[PDB]
Amino acid sequence: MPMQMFMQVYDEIQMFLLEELELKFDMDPNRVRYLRKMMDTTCLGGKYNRGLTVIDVAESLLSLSGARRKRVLHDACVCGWMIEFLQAHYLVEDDIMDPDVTVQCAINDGLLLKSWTHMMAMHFFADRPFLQDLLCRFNRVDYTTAVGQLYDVTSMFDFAEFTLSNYKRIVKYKTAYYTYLLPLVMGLIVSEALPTVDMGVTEELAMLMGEYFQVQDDVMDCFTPPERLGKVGTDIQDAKCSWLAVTFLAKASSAQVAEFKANYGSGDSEKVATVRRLYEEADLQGDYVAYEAAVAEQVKELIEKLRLCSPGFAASVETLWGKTY
Amino acid sequence: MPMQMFMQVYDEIQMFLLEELELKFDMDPNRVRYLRKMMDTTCLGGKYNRGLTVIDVAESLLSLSGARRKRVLHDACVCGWMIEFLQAHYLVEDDIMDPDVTVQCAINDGLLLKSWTHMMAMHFFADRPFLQDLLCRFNRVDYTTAVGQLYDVTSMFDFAEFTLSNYKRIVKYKTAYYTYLLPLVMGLIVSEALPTVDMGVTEELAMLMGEYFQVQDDVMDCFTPPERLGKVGTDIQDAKCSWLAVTFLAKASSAQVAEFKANYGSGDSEKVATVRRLYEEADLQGDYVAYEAAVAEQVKELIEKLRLCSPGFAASVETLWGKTY
Ligand SMILES: Nc1cc(Nc2cccc(Cl)c2)ncn1
Ligand SMILES: Nc1cc(Nc2cccc(Cl)c2)ncn1
Repeated sequence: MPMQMFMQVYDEIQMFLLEELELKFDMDPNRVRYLRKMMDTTCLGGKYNRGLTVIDVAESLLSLSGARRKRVLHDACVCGWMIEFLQAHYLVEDDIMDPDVTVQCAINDGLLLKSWTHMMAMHFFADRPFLQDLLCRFNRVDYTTAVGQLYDVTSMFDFAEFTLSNYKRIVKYKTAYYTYLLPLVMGLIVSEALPTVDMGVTEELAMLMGEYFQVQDDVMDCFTPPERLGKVGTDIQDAKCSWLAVTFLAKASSAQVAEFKANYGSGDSEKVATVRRLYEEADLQGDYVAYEAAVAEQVKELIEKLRLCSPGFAASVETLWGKTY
Repeated sequence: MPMQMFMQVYDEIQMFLLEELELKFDMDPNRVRYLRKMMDTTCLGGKYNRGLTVIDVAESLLSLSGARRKRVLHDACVCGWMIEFLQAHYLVEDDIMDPDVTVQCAINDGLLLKSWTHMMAMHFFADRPFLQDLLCRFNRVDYTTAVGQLYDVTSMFDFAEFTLSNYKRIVKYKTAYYTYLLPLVMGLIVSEALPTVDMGVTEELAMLMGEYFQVQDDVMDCFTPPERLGKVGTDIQDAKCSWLAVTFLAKASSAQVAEFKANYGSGDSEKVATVRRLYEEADLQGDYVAYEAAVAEQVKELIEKLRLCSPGFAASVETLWGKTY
């Protein structure tokens, strides 16, 4: 039922976008079908984690507060596809980083996906009192993610910024705002229960869960084999400010830091294996267990503070926290 | 006075954006000063044609309709920098088309410039009744420009689309909406005289002036020498659907079209000179004079229809039409 409606609203959104291009933007069928295929390729196929969270939050707030039900659930599905389209926009921008027409189309497709989030919001929410507030928080978080990518890209240029606090700054703006806080807030807005929740506890929860997932994501990028990860680990070669790097630099000797700096950020197969050897020989994945258990304990506590004033909202956050844990 | 205030509001806008990053987004001084230099490099230096049009329209409507004056003129300057920032966003996206960090920063800088148009609008216009309508028309035109770039990039893939009507479709969405119609509309919105103008005549004027400038721009891209153009002409090598190409294909023989198709879209110095030879030997720049005179006559007529209901607005359009003519 949740996924079956989420895909049904996708058909309704796509039909509006493509018909608007044909009827209002004077687009020929060849380019309409091309944009249909590009939309299905970049937006469909994933796990829809962010989009389904919006639907999960809106369900808990209408059942725990009738034509109002159909309106809120449909609005949540549109907001869910706004984030899914925004993630597709981010994925296209990543493909560009790594008279050529296929690059011109990739750049143009990234801008179209970003614009489609505005068009589907201006259309389905034209008669909603929260349209202006929804677009403001949406674009502010998109601005936050771009600022977060600047911290992540320039984390090794200006090892001075390889600290745990700066790691939290990167995860906060690069991941935590649009992956965890944005879907929760969009669920509160379509349910019109935005002023009925403690946003401080909610924001603090999103940062903790965002940081928890990133530490697990950094370890998998290093030790999980390529076939079991769905990609090829590249944080070592890219000299990324990962949780493993900042935790190593804090508990290593001068030679181990010297050997780390002489091997980190290189593409040689044996210099990367030397980095992994330094990670293994420091019992870092022992610190990984305790660090994650400490964060998970902080997640359980903040959910209870949020339930005293918003019970049904915390139930949907326990579901979101389960999909990460 | 017009430029002196336009640059003064730039300082006010930049100070808000950079302080917000320092105070709210936890940005260090090194990256704040970096974004200051990137902002000044991509946004300043140009002619500010689009931005100054917003100020030109707002002046004519308040004088021809007092703390209301300072509010409208300041709002027009902010809207002017919204388009100037949007143009800087488009210019950065063009540089990308033609672990490398300088490409990561370019892509990120393009997204930041686009987001800064939203942030400066959400801040200075937070208490304005037109904020939601301003953002909607702004993003819809940005979506229009991206659709226009798809028509221009794919104009030679699917010479079937090398027609005069399709040329008008490209110029309409790629150039005419955000270069001529957008600054005029933003001047009407900050002056709150949006429902007091014939938008059909206004839209038709922007398309005619946008198409007029593009034909002149296409000829200069071909015949104006590189030092007198500010760039290097590349429409022939890129196989662009220029006004010269579509006008040539309509009045050429079978061999001349065959020789055109065998030389167009190539980078050879002599194949491009063969294309220019075919353009010269067809008296195309004779058709250029008559075509531009016909468009200019249509511009003079539509201005008079618009003055019968909006006199002061037409005076600012005669000034904008003078900067193209
Ligand atoms: N001078 C320019 C540049 C430009 N760039 C642009 C705009 C929207 C989307 C994409 Cl992919 C590129 N569009 C029109 N005129
Ligand atoms: N998986 C991703 C991708 C991603 N891309 C992105 C977002 C904003 C700006 C820029 Cl330049 C790139 N950001 C976070 N997570």
